Amino acid sequence: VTAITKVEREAVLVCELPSFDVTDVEFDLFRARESTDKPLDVAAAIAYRLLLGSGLPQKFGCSDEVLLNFILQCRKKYRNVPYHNFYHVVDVCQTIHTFLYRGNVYEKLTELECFVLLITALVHDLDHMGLNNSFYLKTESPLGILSSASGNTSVLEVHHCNLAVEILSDPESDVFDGLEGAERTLAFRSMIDCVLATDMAKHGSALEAFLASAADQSSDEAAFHRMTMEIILKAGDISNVTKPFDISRQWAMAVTEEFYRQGDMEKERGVEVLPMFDRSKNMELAKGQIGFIDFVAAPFFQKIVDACLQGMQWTVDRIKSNRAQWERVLETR
Ligand SMILES: COc1ccc(C2=NN(C3CCN(C(=O)CN4C(=O)CC(C)(C)CC4=O)CC3)C(=O)[C@@H]3CC=CC[C@H]23)cc1OC
Ligand SMILES: [Mg+2]
Ligand SMILES: [Zn+2]
Repeated sequence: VTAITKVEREAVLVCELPSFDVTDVEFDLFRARESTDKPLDVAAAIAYRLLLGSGLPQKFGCSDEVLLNFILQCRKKYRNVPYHNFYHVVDVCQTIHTFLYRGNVYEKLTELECFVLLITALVHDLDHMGLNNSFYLKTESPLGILSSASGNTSVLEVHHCNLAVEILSDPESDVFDGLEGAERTLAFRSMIDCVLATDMAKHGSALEAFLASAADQSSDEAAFHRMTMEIILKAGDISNVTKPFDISRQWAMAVTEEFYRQGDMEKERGVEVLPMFDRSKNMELAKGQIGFIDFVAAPFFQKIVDACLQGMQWTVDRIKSNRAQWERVLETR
């Protein structure tokens, strides 16, 4: 791979982010992007600052410089698609920082594990092309073939891991190079396990194992740490409905357009298109958010907060509040 030039670093370093608390639950990434031309440098600056303000890279021998390289190597592998772009992963990073520090989930993890989560956020969707795992299987594309031949149906997640492990194999972007022995091994293994658990086909399985582990006082401790890491990245990944309504709406618009584009390409190839991806059906934003809330998000956040993440209660509160707000949009459309 190429190296990261010194001008690119200064482009990020210069951004001062006035009037923005990056650690706050109500931080608005959309506002931050509209605040300037070159939102890709403001995005990266947000990640930079989050990782410094945690105190964590310094403790694991990661320099202010290779941190910035790592971010920019990540950024360059994100494509210009409507949802699964660089801004999604910065959002997941920032959101995870709030669960750890405002939600007190840091209490349940080592410092290394907190550092790994913040890093993993930034790699967890590398080289996403706006198409889901199903698309690669039904069209027998090379990645689908390659994943089917090695056993794993998690087509993209294996791919994102391969690219994470590739970015980290260059020493000038290796944020885990300051680690040795069991610590170094654990950074890689936990990063990879977390990215693989982002496959929503495995959603129910991962939730149910975390909850079983949290109910049991005699659970293996290392295993409960690992499941909690996985649950927190999953939580970040489905965190759009836990934000102030206007932010939550903007995320829903971006996702919807990405799904519609997949559906148009499925039509071109004669492959089957589920109704969620079908632009012509022209379903309302609101009904789809309420369905996501009821089937996926509300149960997930309610169950993990009750089982053991008590500090994350606001997520359940804001899901409820956003749901009633979408109900009001239907009732008055
Ligand atoms: C802002 O709103 C959204 C943000 C992200 C997503 C993603 N969706 N998914 C899958 C989640 C499971 N899924 C469902 O269709 C679940 N579901 C409903 O949504 C309502 C229903 C149709 C009535 C019944 C039902 O089963 C398929 C899509 C992903 O895998 C994406 C990538 C990773 C994580 C989440 C993200 C969806 C959003 O709004 C719908
Ligand atoms: Mg993903
Ligand atoms: Zn994601």
